[PDB]
Amino acid sequence: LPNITILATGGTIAGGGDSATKSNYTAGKVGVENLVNAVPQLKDIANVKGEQVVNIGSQDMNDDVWLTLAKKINTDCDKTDGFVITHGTDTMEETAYFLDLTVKCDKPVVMVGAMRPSTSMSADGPFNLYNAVVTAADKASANRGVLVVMNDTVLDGRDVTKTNTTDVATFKSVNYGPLGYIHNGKIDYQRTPARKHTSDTPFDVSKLNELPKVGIVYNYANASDLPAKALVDAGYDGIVSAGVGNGNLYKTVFDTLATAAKNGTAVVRSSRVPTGATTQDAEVDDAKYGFVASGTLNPQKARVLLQLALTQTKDPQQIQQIFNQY
Amino acid sequence: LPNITILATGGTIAGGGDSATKSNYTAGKVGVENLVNAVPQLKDIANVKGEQVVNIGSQDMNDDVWLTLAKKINTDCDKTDGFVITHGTDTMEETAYFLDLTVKCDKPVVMVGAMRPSTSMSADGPFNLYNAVVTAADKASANRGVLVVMNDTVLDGRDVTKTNTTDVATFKSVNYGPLGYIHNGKIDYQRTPARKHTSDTPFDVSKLNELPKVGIVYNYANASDLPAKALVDAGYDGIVSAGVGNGNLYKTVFDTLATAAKNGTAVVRSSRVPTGATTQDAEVDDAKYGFVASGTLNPQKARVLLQLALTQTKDPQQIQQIFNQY
Amino acid sequence: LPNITILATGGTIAGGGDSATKSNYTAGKVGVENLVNAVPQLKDIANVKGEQVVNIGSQDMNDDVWLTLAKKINTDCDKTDGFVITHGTDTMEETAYFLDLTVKCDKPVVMVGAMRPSTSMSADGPFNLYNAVVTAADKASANRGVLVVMNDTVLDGRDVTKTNTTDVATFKSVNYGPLGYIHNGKIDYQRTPARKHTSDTPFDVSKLNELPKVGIVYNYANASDLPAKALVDAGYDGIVSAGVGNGNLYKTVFDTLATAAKNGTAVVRSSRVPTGATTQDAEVDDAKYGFVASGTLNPQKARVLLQLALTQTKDPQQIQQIFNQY
Amino acid sequence: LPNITILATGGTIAGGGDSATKSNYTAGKVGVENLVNAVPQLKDIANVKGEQVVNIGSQDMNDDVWLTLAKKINTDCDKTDGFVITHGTDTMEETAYFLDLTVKCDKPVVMVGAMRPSTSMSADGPFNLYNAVVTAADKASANRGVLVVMNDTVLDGRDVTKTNTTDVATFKSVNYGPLGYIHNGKIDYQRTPARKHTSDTPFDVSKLNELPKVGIVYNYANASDLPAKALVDAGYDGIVSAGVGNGNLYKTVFDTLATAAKNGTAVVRSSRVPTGATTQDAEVDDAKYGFVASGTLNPQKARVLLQLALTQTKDPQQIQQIFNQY
Ligand SMILES: N[C@@H](CC(=O)O)C(=O)O
Ligand SMILES: N[C@@H](CC(=O)O)C(=O)O
Ligand SMILES: N[C@@H](CC(=O)O)C(=O)O
Ligand SMILES: N[C@@H](CC(=O)O)C(=O)O
Repeated sequence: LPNITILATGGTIAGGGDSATKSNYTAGKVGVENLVNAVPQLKDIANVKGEQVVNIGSQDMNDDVWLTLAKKINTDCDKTDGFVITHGTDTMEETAYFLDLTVKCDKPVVMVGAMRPSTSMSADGPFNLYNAVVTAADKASANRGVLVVMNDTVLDGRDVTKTNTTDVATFKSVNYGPLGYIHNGKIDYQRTPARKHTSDTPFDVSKLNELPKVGIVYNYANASDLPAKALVDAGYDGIVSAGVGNGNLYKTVFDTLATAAKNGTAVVRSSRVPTGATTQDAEVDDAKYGFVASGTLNPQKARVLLQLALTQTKDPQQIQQIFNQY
Repeated sequence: LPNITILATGGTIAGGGDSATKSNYTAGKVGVENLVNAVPQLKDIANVKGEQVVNIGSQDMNDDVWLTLAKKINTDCDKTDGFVITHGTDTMEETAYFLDLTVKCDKPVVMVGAMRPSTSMSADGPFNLYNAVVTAADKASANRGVLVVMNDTVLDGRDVTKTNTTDVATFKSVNYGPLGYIHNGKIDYQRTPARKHTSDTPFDVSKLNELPKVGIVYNYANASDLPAKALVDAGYDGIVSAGVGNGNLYKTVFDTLATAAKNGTAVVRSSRVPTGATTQDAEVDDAKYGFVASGTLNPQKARVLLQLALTQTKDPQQIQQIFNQY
Repeated sequence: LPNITILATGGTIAGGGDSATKSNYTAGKVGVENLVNAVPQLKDIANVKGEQVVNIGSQDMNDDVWLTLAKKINTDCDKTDGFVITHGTDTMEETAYFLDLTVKCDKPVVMVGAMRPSTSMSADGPFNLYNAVVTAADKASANRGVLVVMNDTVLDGRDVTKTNTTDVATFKSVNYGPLGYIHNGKIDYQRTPARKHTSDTPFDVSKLNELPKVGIVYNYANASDLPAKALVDAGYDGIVSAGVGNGNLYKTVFDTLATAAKNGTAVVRSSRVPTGATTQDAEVDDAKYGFVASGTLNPQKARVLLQLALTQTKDPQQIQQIFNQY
Repeated sequence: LPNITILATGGTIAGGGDSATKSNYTAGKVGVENLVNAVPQLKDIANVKGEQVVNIGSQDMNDDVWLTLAKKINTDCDKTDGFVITHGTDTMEETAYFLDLTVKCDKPVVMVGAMRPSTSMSADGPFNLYNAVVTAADKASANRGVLVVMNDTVLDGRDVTKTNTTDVATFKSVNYGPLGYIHNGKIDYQRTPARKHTSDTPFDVSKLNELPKVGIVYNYANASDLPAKALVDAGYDGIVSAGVGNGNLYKTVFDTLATAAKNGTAVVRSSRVPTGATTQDAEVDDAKYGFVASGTLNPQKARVLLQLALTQTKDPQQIQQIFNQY
């Protein structure tokens, strides 16, 4: 049977809450061995090893956990046939993309979480973790980058995003769609990501103890320049704009960032809008102000790639090329 | 024929850009008479009156325009059989909700914009404005609150949100769905909003020259408390959290706002997640910290209702009741 | 606590496999009392009683079970505070709509099923049933017609359809959306159906032992007229076209359905297309030929209405009327 | 500039009404040269030439046009840099897939249609055709099989289907998603189909004047076995079940299709359900009875594959093989 490492970093997948019929619970309170023995059917398909990395709620997720994650995956590559990370759903789309860029293992890394806590009636997490292990054990799952397996679906880490607050089917690759579906412990893969991933990137976090500070401002009607101004005062290496429509800013947030761009801050335009590209050659001359268009990458996902781009260069056009490649 | 007032505040619906096959253009550069005479078929269904309110891009939209808007609609109620506001698509979901709460006209107010500029090949705006006028002229459209009519669909202002950056079909009511569809200049309405709207609210902007400052922070991995802290320094009456999953915050953004709640700032939890409620009785004890759960209202939409709630009260539980009613 | 009767018909909610990990199962081999006792949390929210009506896979559902279900609900109406129907998912949309039109009872009738068998890991049916009892218990569910509760979502019988073959979230209201969502045993209803339903209809099945024969024919490239033909020859009372696009016919089906319609068969043009209305005033002169446009009714839903419409009149214009009203 | 041939078949792209405001029209009454000349921006991006193949409404599309189209494309393959097929929207999914399997040509074949007639206000077809010439001109479109370009979106012939009766955005890839999006004449391709296509298939239509007869039968509550029966009796070569749920049959259709399948008719179980696979290993012993599971192929797509599969073998296991591969 395939040697699958489970890496455990928390999430509702490992959270409980008194009544099976109450929505009240705590993230990251259950250990990796409980999870594993809660799904005895893993024994039949994998030689699972549990390792607890942290035990937090992914709302609390951070760079440290990311760096600890890439490292341990990269370091433990050749002692196992695939990895599975149990993770909170709230920021799984970020970690998954982070790992997607920083992991150099060709072998299946798969993230998985659960929208209902383990004490819930009809809890999602057992079958989630089952199918995630299945995915991790499929030969075909190799060389497709970091995966999220949720609700019977294999999603790529680049596009996977959380579309609903509570639905078990919340995870969806909302622009290019999923890679394959899971029936009966078998996957028919029909799609594979075309953007460069895992081993095909230059990113290398091996020797890194922290990441270039990057923050996110939201644009709305009458948007305040105060969030933006704050981040530059504090010397942020990067601001990602959560812009309106095709990545537009408010007048004040525009000027602040237009300045910031001329004074060394990288600025990437993305969109609060849930699907679709932030394009160049629309209403904002990106070359003129030195901005970068985030493409299909929503804000938080743009934040991930900004940080890792920043650890190569500070130049608007080198970054844009990285948004067009990765 | 029905006396329909068009109110013009800008948008791509009134923007152009050299080549019909280039995506480069300027918002708010075309006047209301050009728009009207660009769609001669309005003459057959309405007695249209054009009035230019401003001529901006809705990325630049603000409170002044909102207040000018409600007022003129409320004031001109009884000189016309319905209104239509031409608006940029970027923040139409906000204005539409604003108007939804502040307008006291039972008569059809309908917003409309276009995702392709008027010089574009196969431009959306003609037919958009046609069908919006149709909507404004339908008796059935009365008493359903402020409407967005886009891509052959009548959407309520509360739920209407912009789901795509570029698609002409971007506007969708992503939790409770549309109210009716438009075929052949006729609408079959099947749905009407159940939340209190227009005349059934207490909001009254008649005598108001400004609105309680409210801002939006975004939560992500390793979120900075700097945006939040900034807004409280400056004495904001309200912060809306763009939280992860079911409205969760990062540890730092949590504490800052937990403080802010104890020191007079209203704090409303919403979600960056595009569909679904921010619920109470989930992972965050709202009563304990004095927070308010934004419900199906995304951040920007929560911002609208926070501002207008703030002009009644500063108390967490009176506000929550307004999020549950409106 | 309310009194809630469960009319169990079968399906996968009541199906079984030899495995929680394999997908191979048999529908409706489990009694009603088993379903009730595997969800003892029902006790906190209602006084439940389960009666077995049939125990079939809903792929085999037929006119007799519907006549049984309906009158049984109308008859036993004031012995209970609410009804929950366990039912297979395959034809549930069809039953829901049928009870939607035939149920003269003024109490919540809620349909529920499962996509995973009860033996299956993370089986959806314990919590489905719970949520369906909640919906059927909530006083606010009255006056919304026959209802379907799947994946934390309350759906109207008219729009509800199965959008996916395997996914737990298959059931959606693809045109007008859901009536309400369910969190922590509570429903935030924001919507009600506008087409008249339940007691508002003239359809009285209480003396019928038998429904007009209505069959359905698929259109597609190079369509055979053999099925149309074979239904006319058995003197079916009505035929529904699952047409292409907006109710369009393949030329030999058009000939057969047109002749048949002059000779007294009713024929409805519906569409194989999964969302959107089959409208009038496109490419087919419905009035010329005696055809009825289905509207948003898909073929099998439109068969439900058409059957019930044939019990009132055999007149094309009058069936249009019903098709515009119910 | 590339050389792009346009094989025009008709549809609404080439349809006309008496009005830009009314919805009443006739499909395919406009010549190819008209289409080309109403979009003179084609000049900047290609050397276009339009040949008229037929001028039908695609609701009337049939096996002969497909045989014509296919060989004409294979024959005229190296006279051009690319092909664009104008075509009605109703059966376009069916043609696309057919050319997907039959086109041995190694150049972009792109299908395009319109949902609004050319006379209509904000008609979608000028820009559709433009975008289809872009797609057919882009060198990056090679090696992705026969393609469909609608609403700024490049879709693979296999997954693409018409999800809505009237909306300009009807065409989606409902299972695996789009191949690429189109902005400002440019395509960000992030995906390619994995099922083998075009030259990768053993289907050679180049000497066929005639395709195996394959019909389609709908399942629904109380289904008539009359259509199945009537197709067996005309010695159809194959039958597709538009089943309920995951390929399920109504009992009398099951009997008829099972007997027919032992007697040499091939029968595929597809599904009326608009998304998701008709899988094996659920409720039907496909192997026992000689049935083939369609997978993600919907009935009409599955008829395309089944027809072409009948030209290779009459053997159930071997048609499964094709159904797992193409
Ligand atoms: N707050 C949780 C949500 C979940 O896991 O369901 C998290 O850690 O993301
Ligand atoms: N930036 C534009 C976008 C549009 O109208 O299409 C606006 O004013 O919202
Ligand atoms: N064949 C089953 C499917 C299910 O219930 O999940 C039925 O319709 O009974
Ligand atoms: N009946 C038309 C529909 C369209 O093209 O929009 C066709 O399929 O030809």
